[PDB]
This record gives sequence, C-alpha cells and structure tokens, in this order.
Amino acid sequence: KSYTKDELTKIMDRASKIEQIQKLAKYAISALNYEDLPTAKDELTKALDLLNSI
Amino acid sequence: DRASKIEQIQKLAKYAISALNYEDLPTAKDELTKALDLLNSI
Amino acid sequence: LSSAILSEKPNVKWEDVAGLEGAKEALKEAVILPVKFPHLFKGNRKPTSGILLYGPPGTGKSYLAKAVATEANSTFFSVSSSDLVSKWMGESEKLVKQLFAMARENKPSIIFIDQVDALTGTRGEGESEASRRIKTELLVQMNGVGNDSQGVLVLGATNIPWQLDSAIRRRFERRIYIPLPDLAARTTMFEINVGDTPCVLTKEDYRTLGAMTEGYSGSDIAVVVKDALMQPIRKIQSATHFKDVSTEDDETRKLTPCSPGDDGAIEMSWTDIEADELKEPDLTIKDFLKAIKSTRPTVNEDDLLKQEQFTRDFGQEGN
Amino acid sequence: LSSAILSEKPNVKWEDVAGLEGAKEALKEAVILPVKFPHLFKGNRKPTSGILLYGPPGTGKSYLAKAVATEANSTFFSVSSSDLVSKWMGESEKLVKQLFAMARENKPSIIFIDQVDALTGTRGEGESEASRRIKTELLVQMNGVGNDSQGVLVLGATNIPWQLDSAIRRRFERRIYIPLPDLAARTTMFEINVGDTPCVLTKEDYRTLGAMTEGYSGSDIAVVVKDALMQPIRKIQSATHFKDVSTEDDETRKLTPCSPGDDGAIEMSWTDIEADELKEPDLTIKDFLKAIKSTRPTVNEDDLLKQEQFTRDFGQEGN
Ligand SMILES: Nc1ncnc2c1ncn2[C@@H]1O[C@H](COP(=O)(O)OP(=O)(O)OP(=O)(O)O)[C@@H](O)[C@H]1O
Ligand SMILES: Nc1ncnc2c1ncn2[C@@H]1O[C@H](COP(=O)(O)OP(=O)(O)OP(=O)(O)O)[C@@H](O)[C@H]1O
Repeated sequence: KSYTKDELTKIMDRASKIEQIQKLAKYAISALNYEDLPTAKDELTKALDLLNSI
Repeated sequence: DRASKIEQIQKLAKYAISALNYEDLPTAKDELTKALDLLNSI
Repeated sequence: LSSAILSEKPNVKWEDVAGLEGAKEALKEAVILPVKFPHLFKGNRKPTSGILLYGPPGTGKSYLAKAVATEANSTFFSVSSSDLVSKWMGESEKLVKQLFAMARENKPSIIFIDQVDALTGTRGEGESEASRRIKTELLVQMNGVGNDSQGVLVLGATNIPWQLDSAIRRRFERRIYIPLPDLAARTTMFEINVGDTPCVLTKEDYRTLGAMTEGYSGSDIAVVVKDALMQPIRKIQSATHFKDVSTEDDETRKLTPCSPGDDGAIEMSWTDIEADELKEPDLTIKDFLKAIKSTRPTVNEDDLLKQEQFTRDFGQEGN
Repeated sequence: LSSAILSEKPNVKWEDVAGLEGAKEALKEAVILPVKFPHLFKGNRKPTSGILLYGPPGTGKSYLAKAVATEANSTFFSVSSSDLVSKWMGESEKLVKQLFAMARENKPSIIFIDQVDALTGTRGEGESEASRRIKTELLVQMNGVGNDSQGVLVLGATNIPWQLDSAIRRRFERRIYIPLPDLAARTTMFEINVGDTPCVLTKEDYRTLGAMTEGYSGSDIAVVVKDALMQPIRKIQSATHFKDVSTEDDETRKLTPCSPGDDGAIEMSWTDIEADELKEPDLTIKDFLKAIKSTRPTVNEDDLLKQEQFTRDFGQEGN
C-alpha cells in the first residue's frame, strides 16, 4: 500500500550509494591494517562527502 | 601510542555500518566524522 | 534385466504452476479426462499419447512434469538419454523394449524423457554404431501402440528442438512452446514465492515486481527470491545491537536487530541469541531491489532467435 | 563401479586465503550456516544449490577448494573433468549416476567439479557422440534431488565461462568471479610465504614487492617465493669460496659463501662441510629482484576483456 513507483529509482540509487560507502569504509580499514593513514583519510573523506550529498 | 586509537576507529566504522544497515543516516554521519577526526588526531 | 527407474511422488500442485494454462488444459484432457470418463473415448476418437514441451531452460518444463506426476494418480516413469540406455553393445535397445513392455503392462503409465534431442543421429559415429539403431528402436516402438489401444503416455522435453532430427517429428503427436513468463505470470509467481513470511505483503507492489523483472525465468525468479530471503539473515550476521520487542503479555522477552544509538540497543554476537527469543528484520521492498541488482541480463536473445523461429514455423503445432 | 574419490582433509584455513571476503561469506552461509543451524530451513527458506567459480587460471581456485574442504565439516567430493570421460565409447555416465547416488546418500555432502568448461567444452558436431549425452546427464541429474531435501552443494570451476552453454548457465546457479590478486592481496601472500628464514625485514619491503609485482597470480607468487628461497642454496652451490662469521662459543667456525677476492676465503666445496658449521646467505631484495627479472606475465589482456565481458553480463550472480 502507498507506492507511486517512481521512488524505486531513488531508493536503488541511495542503496548503491550506501554500498559504495560501505566499500570505502572497508578499504579504509584495510589501509589502516597497512598503517597507511593518508589513504584511510582520503577514503573516509570520500565516504563522508558521499554520505553528505544525499 | 597508535594501536588502540586504530581499534577505536575500527569500532566507530563498525557502528557507522550498523547504523547504515538500519538507515540511521545521522548516526552514520556522526560516527564516520568521529572516525575521521580521530584518524586526523593520530 | 528390468532395472526399476523411480516412481516417487513430488508434491507440486496445478496451482503452483502460473501461466499459459492452455497447456494445463491439454494435459488434463489428455490424461485425467481419459481416466475419469473412459466411455468418452470409444470408437473413432482415440486418446492423445505423446506430448513434448520446448523452450528456453528454466521455464518450469521440469516443474510442469513434476506437477503432472503429482496430479496423475498413475505410474510415472522418468528417464534421460544417458540413463539406463547403453552397454558394451546391443542391449540398450533390448532395455528399451523391456521398458515399453513394462509400460504396456502398467495402464495407466507415463514415460518422461528429458532432453529428447540427445537421442538423435543423421551422419556421425552414433549413426554408424548405436544412435541410429537407438533412434530406429524408438521409432518402431512409438508406432503400433499409437495404433488402437494405449495406457502409456509419452512426455518429451527439449531446449533445442531443431537438433532433434525430422524422423521423430511427424511420427510424434503434440508439441507446445513454453515461453518465458510474461508480466502477469511473473507477478503471480512473486505472490506464490512469498508464502507464509509476513511483511511486506503489498498487493500494489507485486505488479511493480513483475514489471521490473522482464524476460527472466522461473529459476531466475526463484534465485532472486532466495537472494531477498537472505537479506534479513545477512543483516543479523552484520548486526551487533539488538533490542526487545515482544511485551510481557507474551511467553518471554524477544530481541530484534536495532539501530546502534537507541535506548535498549545492547551489542553482542547473533550466535548468543537463542531461537525462543529470536526476531528478524522484516522484508522490505529494498531487499527485493537489492536482489534484482545482483540479477543481470540473464537470458540471451540468441535463444529468442531460433526459439521464435521454430515458433513462427511450428509453435503450438502438434509436430 | 565406485571409482574412488578422496575426501580427506587438506588442512587450509579461511585465514590462509586473501580477498573476496564476500564470496567467503556466501560460502559460510552456503555450508557453515546450514551445518550450524539447520532448523532455520523450515518453510520457504532453502539452501543454495550450485556455485561456479570463474576467472583466469592460477588464481587459487584449487586453493579455495582446499579451504572449503577444510572448513566444510562434512563429506567433501573433489573431481577433475579429466576423470570419467569414457571407457568403451558406450559407457560413461553410469559412473556419474552412481557418483551422485553416493553423494545423495551422504548428506551433507559437497561436490567440487574442476574445469567444468571441458566436458561440456563445448563445440558442435563432435558433441553428438558421448559428449552431448554427458551434457544431458549433468542437466538431468541436477534436477533429481534438487527440490525439497538437499544435502548436496555443487561447486564448479572454470577458466572460460563464455563457452559454457545457456542450458547450464541459467539452470546451474550462483557464479562468482575470482580475479587476479591486487597490491594488497599480493602483499599479504608475500607475508604469508616466509618460513623460518629471517630474510629481509619490515613491511616496507613487502609493500614494495606487492606494488612492483603486478598482473601475477598466487601460483606465480609461490614460484617467485620458491625461487628466492633457493637462491641462497644456489649461492652455496656455485661459490666454493666460504668464510667464517660466528664466534668460537658455537660448535665451530660457521661458514658462508663469499667472493674469491675476500679475506678469509677458503675454497673447499660443500662436500666436506659439517651440519653445524653451516651459514646460509640471508634472503635479500636481490633474490626478489632476479626473481622478477625471471618472472614474465602469464595472461593476455584479451582474456581479461572476456572475463570482464562475462562479468558485465552475468557477474557476481548465477543467472
Ligand atoms: N511457475 C513457474 N514457472 C516456471 N518455473 C518455475 C515456476 N515455479 C517454480 N519454477 C522453477 O522451476 C524449476 C524446475 O526446473 P525447470 O523446469 O525450470 O527446468 P527446465 O526448464 O525443465 O530445464 P531442463 O530441461 O534443463 O530441466 C525450479 O527450480 C523452480 O525454481
Ligand atoms: N590467496 C591466494 N590467491 C591465489 N592463489 C593462491 C592463494 N593462496 C595460495 N595460492 C596458490 O594457489 C595454488 C594452487 O593452485 P591454483 O588454485 O592456483 O590453480 P587453479 O587456480 O585451480 O588453476 P587451474 O584451474 O588451471 O588448475 C598454490 O600453488 C598456492 O600457492
């Protein structure tokens, strides 16, 4: 009940965005396991700004 | 020190991911921000 | 000598098969009606004894067969081209003879051959040695019983009709193309695929579900369903923070995965949570969306070229 | 009749594998979760049936299989497509039938078929002999125990997914790309492969290596490692000039290879040399440098394009 059918696009987009954020976070953790701080910073920043945009 | 701070960062990331898993966006934002600030502080 | 091949009972009803129920009508009239009212088939009208289904893989041809088996109340024998049809030399054909003998013995009976094309030859080594004589054995055995009295039904299945040689074709009875499911069929299948699990049962979004999926098979639909069904489970695996939901009016406390910041959000391993106190995230449209995302363009057009060509030429044709 | 398949334990843990932790999760869910909590499979929740691992050769597909076997905690069957090709020209697939019977009789079991793009190559004309019959045998036998009561999981392996037919493609389920290792994964493999040798130090060298070595496989990495490990033995062999290093507190003067010009250079050979008095050269960057000079890239990028094309098409899901 209550569904216009144009939401699904935005919904899947935002889901993809969430997935990308999750990937970024994982990559940052990987970088931390390699004591690579700048990479970690960049990936968390990219996740952060990606989160902020929606 | 540099070991426990990384652990804390990891914890915060985990918390952010849990938050996202339940679509709690502001929590996710704040936890990623704390992780990033803490990372900058190392 | 004999070697018994399974007559086990699947439990797939007519109602579990959504779509193009004209085939179902042909089935029921070809099998059940003869059984129910035998006196309707006296004199110059004689019951249909051969049926062969063709189309892309994954479209419930096997599923349909199992439904038939469930619904028959008859002996159902089912065998492939590799199954119990070889030797050093010679006696595969004898096995075929003994079989059809057994089929005659057991009225009613149904023989189901999957991938009927795989018993074919017109030139190669099998045409010199076996596969010719196999084909011949088949042709001769499908000849005389088809004249006058029969309690055997022959059920074929194939993905590739065009590689089954012309010799069988006109000697055999009734053939139907099984296309991929259309909007309505997909939608019905969605509803069937939901079963007992609650939330979300949105009747309105089912048609959106059937819309979004286009050209995918029964198998594909099943896969997407399963994929959606693991999503709450994967949540639980990634979950740390859980909370109580079922009140003290119920038998006991019951915990579900919850947002990490909440009052009542306590964090542990899902393995610590026992079945009595267990609760799972509901199923959202989002789970299904994700499931769809893992599914890609599944069915090649190249199938549609030759299958739609044979369809334009033969199609619903008896063959 | 039986044809003996080994099910013993190749003791390779999860942690010995690097990367695609998401496929690892799928595997954990496909075997381990069923093992741990079977009662979660009442109603419409049903185990995954088939997984294909696809990608370039040498990417630890076999290694992954070993890890699976170690981690399965059940009967594990492993077979190459080389096995059960033919005996007489007539009889092959009966063995397949018996194999699947055996697997069904051992629930849970897991069948791993290597190089599923062999049998089933596939190319026309020549297929019509025994090979089409085999192709059929697969398709029909996967249809047999598949519904309701399953304790079989099928793992395939392939280098060439694009030549594996439509018929298998959307019947046989879940397909996962196994890529060549990236910088991270390479580095981790380097660190895994050490042994007792104290070698060259830090993580800096490791990350240098994993960076510098690119487009190579786990197998290739292993080769390089073995090479480097043998390089000090190679030093020992070729230079017969040795020299004392350690003090007299040990059993005796401890002798390592040096140049003919070196001070203390005694030139007797390995033959006279006692077990205790041995000083292997340390493992240097130069061993890895020479190893890299000797290491040529394996796989053409066109293959990468075809794997990538399949991935664009079918990807991280069966279809
Ligand atoms: N209404 C339906 N329409 C089509 N397929 C369905 C339907 N309901 C269930 N299925 C699926 O049908 C599958 C049974 O095999 P299926 O009949 O698709 O094989 P097939 O198309 O006969 O191909 P093959 O000839 O290779 O066996 C089940 O795995 C199930 O997911
Ligand atoms: N994380 C890893 N990734 C890739 N390969 C690895 C990994 N760990 C170990 N290996 C290597 O995998 C090798 C085992 O053979 P491998 O699985 O690479 O062959 P394959 O990929 O099955 O190729 P083919 O299909 O042609 O047999 C071992 O030599 C081992 O060193």
